[PDB]
Amino acid sequence: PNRFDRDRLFSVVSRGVPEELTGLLEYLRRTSKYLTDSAYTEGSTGKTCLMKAVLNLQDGVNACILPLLQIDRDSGNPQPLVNAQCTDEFYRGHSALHIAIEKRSLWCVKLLVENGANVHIRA
Repeated sequence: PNRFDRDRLFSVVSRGVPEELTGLLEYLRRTSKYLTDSAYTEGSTGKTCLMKAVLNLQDGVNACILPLLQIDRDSGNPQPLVNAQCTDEFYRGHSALHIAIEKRSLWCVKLLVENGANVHIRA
């Protein structure tokens, strides 16, 4: 259960179950590797865990988002996983807050802005 990778975490945040998020703390604190690193993001576009979480929402709920935010800012880079956007030429600049606005969900917009989110982000 200690072994962690992109596919497991993406599936977990897709389902939307917070009970499976336990364990990331120890793995990240033992590898001293931030989730914002290119390793945990898709190499082609640059999609991160939040984008995967928001693109699939069950009648406007995703309970994994908030715990993901705490495990973000508890140990993160000076721009913790909320100021990071896509890197491909086609979706360059596109951040998670743009997804939140596009999905017409004000709750996740509040969650993203209340934990720090650049409201400019020129896509």
